[PDB]
Parts: sequence; C-alpha cells; structure tokens
Amino acid sequence: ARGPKKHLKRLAAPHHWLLDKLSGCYAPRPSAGPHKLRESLPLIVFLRNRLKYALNGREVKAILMQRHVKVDGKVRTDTTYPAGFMDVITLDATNENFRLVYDVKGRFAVHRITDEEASYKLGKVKKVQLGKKGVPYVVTHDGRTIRYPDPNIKVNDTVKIDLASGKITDFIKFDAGKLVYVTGGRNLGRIGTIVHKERHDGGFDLVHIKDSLDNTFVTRLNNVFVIGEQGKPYISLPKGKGIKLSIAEERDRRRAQQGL
Amino acid sequence: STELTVQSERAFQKQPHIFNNPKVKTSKRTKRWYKNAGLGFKTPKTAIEGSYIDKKCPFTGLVSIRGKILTGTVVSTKMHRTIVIRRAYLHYIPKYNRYEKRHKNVPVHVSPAFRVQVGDIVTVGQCRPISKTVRFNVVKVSAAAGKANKQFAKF
RNA sequence: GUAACUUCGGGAUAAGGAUUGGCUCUAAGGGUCGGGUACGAUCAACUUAGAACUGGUACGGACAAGGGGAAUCUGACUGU
RNA sequence: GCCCGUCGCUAGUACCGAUUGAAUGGCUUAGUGAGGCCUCAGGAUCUGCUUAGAGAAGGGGGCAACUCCAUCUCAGAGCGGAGAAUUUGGACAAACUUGGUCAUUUAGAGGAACUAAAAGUCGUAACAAGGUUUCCGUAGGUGAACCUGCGGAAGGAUCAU
RNA sequence: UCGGCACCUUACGAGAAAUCAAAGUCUUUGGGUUCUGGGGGGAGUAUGGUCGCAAGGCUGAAACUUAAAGGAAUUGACGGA
RNA sequence: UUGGCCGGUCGGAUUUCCAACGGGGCCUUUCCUUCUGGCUAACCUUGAGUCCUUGUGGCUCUUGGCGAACCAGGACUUUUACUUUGAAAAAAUUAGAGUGUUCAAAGCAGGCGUAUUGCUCGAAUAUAUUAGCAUGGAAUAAUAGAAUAGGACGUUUGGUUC
RNA sequence: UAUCUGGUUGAUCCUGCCAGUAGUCAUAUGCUUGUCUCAAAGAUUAAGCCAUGCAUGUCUAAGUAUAAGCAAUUUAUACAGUGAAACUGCGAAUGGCUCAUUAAAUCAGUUAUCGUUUAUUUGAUAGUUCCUUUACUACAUGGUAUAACUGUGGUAAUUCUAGAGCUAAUACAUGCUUAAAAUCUCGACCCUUUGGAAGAGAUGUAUUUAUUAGAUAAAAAAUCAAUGUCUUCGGACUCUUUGAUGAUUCAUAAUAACUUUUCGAAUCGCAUGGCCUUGUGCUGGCGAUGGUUCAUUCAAAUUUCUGCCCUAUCAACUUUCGAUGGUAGGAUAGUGGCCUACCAUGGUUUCAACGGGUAACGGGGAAUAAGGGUUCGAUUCCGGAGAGGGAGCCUGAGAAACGGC
Ligand SMILES: [Mg+2]
Ligand SMILES: [Mg+2]
Ligand SMILES: [Mg+2]
Ligand SMILES: [Mg+2]
Ligand SMILES: [Mg+2]
Ligand SMILES: [Mg+2]
Ligand SMILES: [Mg+2]
Ligand SMILES: [Mg+2]
Ligand SMILES: [Mg+2]
Ligand SMILES: [Mg+2]
Ligand SMILES: [Mg+2]
Ligand SMILES: [Mg+2]
Ligand SMILES: [Mg+2]
Ligand SMILES: [Mg+2]
Ligand SMILES: [Mg+2]
Ligand SMILES: [Mg+2]
Ligand SMILES: [Mg+2]
Ligand SMILES: [Mg+2]
Ligand SMILES: [Mg+2]
Ligand SMILES: [Mg+2]
Ligand SMILES: [Mg+2]
Ligand SMILES: [Mg+2]
Ligand SMILES: [Mg+2]
Ligand SMILES: [Mg+2]
Ligand SMILES: [Mg+2]
Ligand SMILES: [Mg+2]
Ligand SMILES: [Mg+2]
Ligand SMILES: [Mg+2]
Ligand SMILES: [Mg+2]
Ligand SMILES: [Mg+2]
Ligand SMILES: [Mg+2]
Ligand SMILES: [Mg+2]
Ligand SMILES: [Mg+2]
Ligand SMILES: [Mg+2]
Ligand SMILES: [Mg+2]
Ligand SMILES: [Mg+2]
Ligand SMILES: [Mg+2]
Ligand SMILES: [Mg+2]
Ligand SMILES: [Mg+2]
Ligand SMILES: [Mg+2]
Ligand SMILES: [Mg+2]
Ligand SMILES: [Mg+2]
Ligand SMILES: [Mg+2]
Ligand SMILES: [Mg+2]
Ligand SMILES: [Mg+2]
Ligand SMILES: [Mg+2]
Ligand SMILES: [Mg+2]
Repeated sequence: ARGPKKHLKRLAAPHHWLLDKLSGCYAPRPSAGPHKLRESLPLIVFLRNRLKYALNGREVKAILMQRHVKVDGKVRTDTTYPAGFMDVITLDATNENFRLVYDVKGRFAVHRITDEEASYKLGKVKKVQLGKKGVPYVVTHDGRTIRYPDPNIKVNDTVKIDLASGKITDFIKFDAGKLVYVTGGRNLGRIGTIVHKERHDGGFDLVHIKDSLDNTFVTRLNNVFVIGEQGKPYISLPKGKGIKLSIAEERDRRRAQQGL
Repeated sequence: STELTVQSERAFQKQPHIFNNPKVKTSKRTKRWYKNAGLGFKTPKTAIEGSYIDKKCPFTGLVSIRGKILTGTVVSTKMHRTIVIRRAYLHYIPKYNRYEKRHKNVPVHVSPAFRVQVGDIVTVGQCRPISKTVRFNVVKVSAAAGKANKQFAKF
C-alpha cells in the first residue's frame, strides 16, 4: 500500500534460496536489476548461504566493499544485487568463476567455470524492436539492450554476449533439434532439446522436449532457454546434466555412493 | 452497408486519420479502413464495403480483441449496438456430488457488420472497457437456420 | 415529498421542502396544401419545456390568497 | 387406580399497553454551510531595466549620407519579473438544523397468558359400553372441566344375515 | 383376455409389533419426482404480512419449561362388558 | 509387459517354447476441412554387382521415384457436458524421503579422512481438487443438419463493388 | 481410532430425546506443581480513553566548511586533516499495529493492458544549442539571494520567530564552445524548349496537430494528359528497401508547421601521464553524481472468468441529482456514465435480484472426522481497509499520508 515494498518476509522468499525458517523474520529482498525478484539469487544468499565464505550479512558487505566480487564483468558492491540465470560471478581471490545455472532439483547450484567460459554469457532474446533513428535492438532475458543485431535474430533465440563489450558473438535459432535448458515451471533445471513446438494463437505457446533417456515433457515457451545444438552446449553443464532422475533412482544412487 | 444513414449524430462520423483527398479523384471516392481482428475470425464483407463508422467495431474501429473468447446465446437486442448474451453453465457442489444450473448475463458490443436477432449463438471476444458494463465485442455470429421456414402460411 | 388509521372510496393541499422577475433566445406541439394509363411553398395560434444574460438575491413584488399536527367527548355524513 | 379444568397462594418468563415514551446506529429530502482546491480579479511589497524633463552619463566603427545593443537627482506617459493579504464563480464537501425511513436496545400504570406444579377448593370431563361410546370440523350456550345442533371418522362397544 | 372395486391363503419378503402383495424388490442401502417431520410442552400462541363482510383461513416464532411424552405388544388387575 | 530352466555365477545374464493384459497401423462399401511451397517416404516402380560356404533375423553413383514421415494462407470447421494426461501453479502448514536434535517435539541439518595446505551428501516427493488453459478419448447425456428442398457434389463462363 | 452405555415399563420391543464418553494450535477458572526443550499472550467486552519515555533519520576519496570548533598544515597563503551547525540530496508512502467498515465488495485462482503511470536498479542512448544570417554575448567557466553564523529583540508558553549584517552550492536562475556532408525551400543568370545554376536558409531531441510510408499468389499486353529517361533516337526499359504481432491508425521513418521551447553536464574526488609552438600550450586515465529517451526491474492502477454465511415475517429492484446504452466533449497517468451535453429506453430478477441481519475482513489454513462431512480462521504468510470520526489537500516517483497539514 501507498508505494513500493522494501522488505521481504522470510516464508515469502523464494523456496529455492533454501533459507532456514528460523534465524530471522526477514529475507534479503532482491534489489531492482536485470532479473526478477523470484527468478534470481541475491549476492548475500550466494556468498553466505551457498559458498559459506561469509557468516553474516556484515561479512557479505565487507567482502563486497573490497571490490572482489563482480557480476557479469562489473563489480556490483550491492549486497542484495539480483544475480540470476546465466550471470557470471567472478571472485578474484581464489580465482573463482561461477555461472548461475539451475540444478535439476530447481535451485541455483554452485557451478565453477573456467576463465574462458567466464568471458561470455548467453541471453534469450525477449524482444526485437526498432529504436529511434531506425536503429534495431534486441532485448535479452537479463535486461540488456544490444544495438544493431543480426537480422536473423528473432524472438526466443539465444545470443552469446561477449561481456567485455556487450556484443553478440554468435546466436542460436529456435527450431526443432537444438538444446533447451528449462528456466521455470516444475521441469525447472532440465535439458533435452525438442520434440516439436505447438503454436496456440492467443496465448501460451507450448514446447515438447525429450531428454536423452526419451522422457517427453511439455513446457511453456516462456520457460524455454536455448543453450545449443544436440551435444556440445555453448555453456558448461552442472552436476547432473539436467536429467531429473526419479526418487527411487536417487535412492539407488545414494545408497551406492556411500559404502565405497 | 454503403447505405442506411451514417451521419445521424450531432458530430460528423468518420474514422480517425483516414483522409479523403478532395483533389485527387481516384475511383474509390470513400476510403475505408479495416483490419482483421486475428484469432481466425473472418472480417465480414459488410464491414469491408460498409459505410457505418462504429469506433468500437473489432474490424473498422479502434478496439482490439485480446484475452477471453466466450460463446453465448443472445437474450436481448434492445440497446443501440449492444446486446446481452446468456452464458449458461453447471456449477458443481462437492457435498451432493451434483450440479446446479447457473447463468451469467454478459453485455456485449455488437457491430453493425452483424445482424443479430434473439435466440442466436454468438462468439464474443474480450476488449478494453467499452462502457460501464461492456467488455466484450461480437467477433462471430453463429446462427444458421433457426428452424422457422416451415412456420409460414401455406395454401 | 406525503404518516397513522381506513368503510380501501379516503385521510390529502396530510405533514413538510424548493422554485417564481425582466430581457434575449432555443426546442417541441398545427391547418391548407399532391402525384407516374428520389418534394415544399403558404397561413395562423398559445401552451409546455430548456438555456444564457441581468438585478442592492428582488420576483403569486399591489391585489388576491389554507395555519398545521397529536388526541379525547359527542352526533355517522350532506341537511333543518 | 388414573385423571381434566375453573377458582386460590408463591415465583419466574415472555406478550400487549396510554406515554406524538426514550436511547443508539445507518441511509437520507431540504436548508445553512467551514475548509482547502481550481478559477476571476487584486497588488502591501521587492526588485532588474530604461527615461522623448534640469536625468549637469559613450548613439556599442564615429562628434554630415535622417545608418553603429549603450546605465546614478526625481516626477513618469515606456517597462519587465517575482508576489502576500484580500477577493469572484465553480466543483469537492465536513458539520449543524429540520423532516422522513430502516436497524437495534431499553422504561411503563395496568391487562391477558404460560410454566414451575405434586400439595389446597369445587366438581367428575377422559380412560371400562368410564356409567350420555369417544374423537374431528363448525356454530351456539355454560362456574369449570363441559353440553347441544349439523356433517364426518373409527383411533368402536360391530370385520358377520 | 384387458381394465376396476375389492377379498382369501401363504410369508418368499418387510416391519418395533399390529399387520402388509404392498407397508416387498433397503447396510447386498441410488427408477423418476413433489410435499412433510427432527423429544414433549409453551403453541398453531405472540408478532408482522396477506385473504375474508365477519367467523376465520394461509404463513408463523421466541423467551421460558421439561425427562420423558409417545407407539405396538405381553402378563396381571379392574369394568355400571 | 509376470517370467520359465546354456542354470555352466557351489536356489543368482537369457529368449517369439509362449498365454494373458495394454497400444499403433492396414484391409474388409470406412474423411484424412483442401489446395498450394518447403520434406524428396519402413523408397508403390529396383541401370549395375550378391569375395560372405546352405536358410525367411545384415548394404550401393539409382529409371522424371502416390515430390503427402510437419512448418504457414484458405472454396475452413455443429456445439457442449463428461473423462484422461499435462502445463501454469507462494512459502509456511498437512502427508512424506533423508538425517542418534543424547531421545522427542523440533530443525534442515550433516557425514567422512590423512583433521598440516579438506573431501563430500542433502535441503526430495506427493497432495494442493471448483474455475480458466492445453491435450487424448468419443461410451454416456444433451444439441445440430436434406421435406414447400432456398440440400449436396462438380480441377476446362468469370457477370450490379471486388 | 468404521465401538457405544445409563434413563420411560410389573416386564418387553421400539420411536425418541436427555445424560454419560473422547478430543479442541479453545477460552476462562479452581486446586497442585521438582527438572529440560519450545513460547502464544488486552483478539472477543471498549477501532473505548490515554500521563510519561521511546519508536526515522541519514556523509563518502567523491554536493556546500572562514564554527571566531578540535587537532596543530606538508610547492600546500584559495582549499587540503577531523568536523558541530545549516543549506542540498535521499528517506520518512517501508516496517509495526488493528480488524471497525466491507456480502460480487474485499479475497482466491485465472486473464488483460493492442487501455496506462512507474523515483530506483540494470542495459542502451545526445557532434545539430545562431532571432526573421549576411542585429553572436565570458566558456580559461555567468548572476543574485539566502541558511547556518554575528548582533539587536518580542512573547507566560510551542520543534514560535521578527528586524538588521555576512557568505556558499550538484540550491535557484541564466548561458556558449563540440567537424564533415548530403536532402529540401527560395533564388540576380536557358530561344525556336526530356535544354542550368553558384548562393542563402532549414534539417538533433522533447511538445502538439495534420498528412505519408509502414507492402506482398506464379506470369502478360495494346491503348488515352505523358518519350512515364524506349543511348544507331520505336536495335520494349536486363527493374523491388521495408521489422514485429493472432490482431493495430504498432515499432520506426518522412513532410508541413506548433511550443509562457523540455533536454542536450557552468558539478565532485583520486591519479598526473603523453607530445611539441616549454606555453604552466594541445591532449589525456579510473571513477562519483547528474541528465533525455527507450528498454528492464521493483511496483502500481484498472481489468476477464468462476467461486461467499443466514433470511421471502424481503418479489420486484434501478431510472428527479446516471439507471442500461449511443454520439461528442471534459477530466484522467490512462479505459470507462468517470463527469458533462444531447439522445434512446434500457439494465437486473424465483438459476433468488433488490432489501435486511452478521456477536463477517478474505484467503493460505485449523479442530475433528472410516469415508462423505461439520465447525472455526481477530491472530506469525499473502491481499484489503484504517489510524477518534468525516472530509479536503500539500509535497513527492509513489500518500487523499495521519509518529504531514
Ligand atoms: Mg504497511
Ligand atoms: Mg529492499
Ligand atoms: Mg456507457
Ligand atoms: Mg402541502
Ligand atoms: Mg390528519
Ligand atoms: Mg425540491
Ligand atoms: Mg422570467
Ligand atoms: Mg362531551
Ligand atoms: Mg351533524
Ligand atoms: Mg392465583
Ligand atoms: Mg496546487
Ligand atoms: Mg363426554
Ligand atoms: Mg357429561
Ligand atoms: Mg365421567
Ligand atoms: Mg356420569
Ligand atoms: Mg362418556
Ligand atoms: Mg362448562
Ligand atoms: Mg345434534
Ligand atoms: Mg358419519
Ligand atoms: Mg395419536
Ligand atoms: Mg433384506
Ligand atoms: Mg432431534
Ligand atoms: Mg419438536
Ligand atoms: Mg396473525
Ligand atoms: Mg398403547
Ligand atoms: Mg535423532
Ligand atoms: Mg410412555
Ligand atoms: Mg540440571
Ligand atoms: Mg481491543
Ligand atoms: Mg490482536
Ligand atoms: Mg515502531
Ligand atoms: Mg557524492
Ligand atoms: Mg536511492
Ligand atoms: Mg475530444
Ligand atoms: Mg470519450
Ligand atoms: Mg458515453
Ligand atoms: Mg446486464
Ligand atoms: Mg466486523
Ligand atoms: Mg480468514
Ligand atoms: Mg483473517
Ligand atoms: Mg471483533
Ligand atoms: Mg492508510
Ligand atoms: Mg483509540
Ligand atoms: Mg521523497
Ligand atoms: Mg488522513
Ligand atoms: Mg501515534
Ligand atoms: Mg504510519
């Protein structure tokens, strides 16, 4: 009421941040930024609740005000900065680079990448428009505006962003056969490229996706992120390759990998 | 609908920013803007070669169809360019595991491209708020026969 | 706008409340008028409604013109 | 044996009831109508300029081509901005007065019931063919239970000529 | 033979029983549908509405009170049978 | 898809020896709204050769190959109800997996070395119903259509706007 | 954990209630009470009233320091460190509390904005700044006017302020320098006509209007202002830029103008390199804070569909002063009877409208239940409303704000 909310209750935080129920009434409310409130990960949740590098919020502030962290190349000394999908966090001490990708349980896993892979990120094209003076641009999934794109770049494609200059190196179309990473819904964190795409004029285009163990699943088109062609993705993939084993297979693996 | 008395208001009735040049006498003599409303709905030829203005038409007017598509039965045609449709539905009470007949009366803008009598089933599309109560606009009239030609007087 | 009561006819103008001039306009409401073996001259009247403007907020401007209500006794009433 | 009512003491519960009863909360007609807002004006001031009159001050190349941006008395016809009080007409409208209507609570002389309720008084209406078979509808009469007329029922005291 | 008013026997069945060819085809619970009832009183009362000339009808509570009221059958006792 | 026997792993891979459940096509008079322009079909029709030792479980420059194994316009559509499956669905709570909070209510932690240049597992899953959206089915229950035929079907008139 | 038992009778079988019995994250109260973990708590009655104190302020290397403050500067005689006060910016619209109003209202799930605003974050983005160019003014950088402060006061009293004297800015108000091109409009100068030209100005981005483009099934031909550029003067002239959406008068571009002309850096810190006209000349790094527009995010506003307790001792309601719709306007951030003007006579209702009641905020949920259900949800999360009651408004991006008026 009366204006924008500045607080976030714990138990109103997104469940994938895995915040403990007690130890506070408040969750860190993500700032405005490239990603949404519920589709992202604040830097305090990444640096204290994932990497365990900081014990407090004051230690997260002390880490951030030393300009060690940087998200997507730029430094980002904001504690609740909304680092979301495809964002690259570079910690200069211990030379660590992370790409924020979903593990297949649907949560932001810690995925360590190399300095070559930290040079770029991927962006799903959200719209293609003409700006003023007739200049075309594309708008990606992280709020980037890139002027003068390739004229083959349409919506729901994926450009590769060079992150030293925000330029499109190459791009991947949306057509049958090419990998899909799933960035929402209940198939969140999955991989598996295609069966086809059904159109549904009026609303909510649907995509059929069939992973390497031949399990089909339908997702909305807005939850669908192209990561490459079938085999050789343009990014590295996390621990699990986005398969979503069932709970019996999970227990049959976990009993195996604890008795050596 | 090139006839039937378009200019019947205090103001001059025209489509906005559709200019007729009195100098250049190219053989059409009355321009007419139209669009296709989308979603697989035919633009009627009465809308094409009409002369009515109707700024709330889905084809020749300034409104767009987006959102809910509903169907209904026309129960009133007594307002000017507006009808009331009846949406009958069965509501489920879990306790008795049974249904009850409910109904909603939806006021719908009807274009003069459509000739609607009562007892007709129309398809209506959602638009922006047209009036206090109207939010839907007739996109398709789906009345075919009515079973009435064998009620006329014979020898 | 209009209560109790009622013989359902009344009570009732119940009770109460607004408006009203002048000037300048506007809109309605007629009669005569005619056709091919997509058409209006012309004539006349006072009713109603609305609007602007105007004024020492005056205006049924003199005249003319119900005080009302709640009850009781009594005779039904009109009448002599 | 059981049992019904009138009448009689005691207590409680609601009901009606003169009181234009009262209290409260809405909605509300009309009247008056604060306040701010928009608007019509208004101009205490508080200033930057310029002056065709004595402003005892260059017309920004130059004291002749009617052609070069040129400032202190002070009264001003030339201005320009800022602007308070006050103020005009609107819309919004608190609040008050008046009347209406609805919702809820509460006082009331007195009246008529019901219950506690078994005890008292008068009878014996019902249960037996309850001593006039009972009961229903209706009408009238009566201290009271009741009685009588008319039609009905059997839940009758007759499944039967 | 169809349709009707009923009757008689039996209890397959039903019921608390009396009884019932419907009061059966119900815990092995669903053919369709309307109306009514939720312990006894207070009470078919009060109030409001509505119909009627009226008598009245139709709709219709509550406070309060109560531990039973009732139904069917059995045995007994009693009867101006 | 229960398995089933080389029991040769001293009662522990298998497979047409198969029955019975559950799908997808084709033909039996059997619509799949219809053309276009991109596929060039388990290649309907097999120039050319079959060094494999017999069989009915394994192949090529092809003879213009039912250009019909899904992408976007229509001479384009009877409507539903029902039911299947799925998306999109706040957490907490509920059910429930894991885990000696010393037990338990809880919590979401923890566990394992060589504890000296630290390894590692989690924080699942289900339900979340009505209404809306998508999807398969076509019994059941409605509705529609050719009777005064203003009915249907015609790749090779193109006329009052086009 | 799908269970019954006592009570009508002399006894029986029932109908049927009363009573028992078990829970309550359900209250109160009585009696008793050693330990460990966990911790609800002035909801109900009075959204009744409040003494007192506190709950919203905030400064970095980086807006403004002549404190007549402190510490004692590091070519440091402009400043240099620290810094009260005050100006400026930002916040105070969040949180916390309560449940009074509220019955298609809130709310829930599901739509929509092709019907809108959006400080901030993030990304992109600005060579055009000259009136009527042949009437340019510092850009090596414009102007006054104020707090704090000094001093003189008023009042019993307030987070009251008056007069006078100073001085700043990222406050306020002004105001330039940042090519080259092309394309249009006007134009002193074409003889027997498909016969040409310097110059002068305008052209960024906002605003507002009008108009234009924003296309699109495969090929073809002769005519009538018209050699529409048909080069040996009829050797047919080999010709297509244009994005998105299911859908747009969309994005965007163009033309003519319009404007109490918007913006287009007169700001700050740290570092002080490079070059040759050694002038303290021309250049030059990392940031900070601003700024226009478009995106993005955080929102907001309105919105579609279906779903809410009891009551008919509520059956008709709404429609003068808007009810339902049309046209146009106004207002709005924008749609819209939202309001206005002029019209028309609609809109809803036994499938329960409208009215009344609620000891009703709604939902996620809770208690209990074999299953189906019944009851509760003021209360940890989400949404709404409110700050004694009404109403009105200022500021701001955002409030009809109440620790603002
Ligand atoms: Mg709040
Ligand atoms: Mg925040
Ligand atoms: Mg309207
Ligand atoms: Mg009167
Ligand atoms: Mg009277
Ligand atoms: Mg009046
Ligand atoms: Mg007059
Ligand atoms: Mg007398
Ligand atoms: Mg008399
Ligand atoms: Mg007595
Ligand atoms: Mg103002
Ligand atoms: Mg007797
Ligand atoms: Mg007697
Ligand atoms: Mg007797
Ligand atoms: Mg006797
Ligand atoms: Mg007798
Ligand atoms: Mg008697
Ligand atoms: Mg008699
Ligand atoms: Mg008889
Ligand atoms: Mg009886
Ligand atoms: Mg049986
Ligand atoms: Mg009962
Ligand atoms: Mg009873
Ligand atoms: Mg009565
Ligand atoms: Mg008996
Ligand atoms: Mg344990
Ligand atoms: Mg008894
Ligand atoms: Mg101890
Ligand atoms: Mg309280
Ligand atoms: Mg509370
Ligand atoms: Mg506080
Ligand atoms: Mg700063
Ligand atoms: Mg800020
Ligand atoms: Mg207009
Ligand atoms: Mg309008
Ligand atoms: Mg209108
Ligand atoms: Mg309606
Ligand atoms: Mg309440
Ligand atoms: Mg609730
Ligand atoms: Mg609640
Ligand atoms: Mg309460
Ligand atoms: Mg508020
Ligand atoms: Mg209070
Ligand atoms: Mg602010
Ligand atoms: Mg307020
Ligand atoms: Mg307070
Ligand atoms: Mg507050």
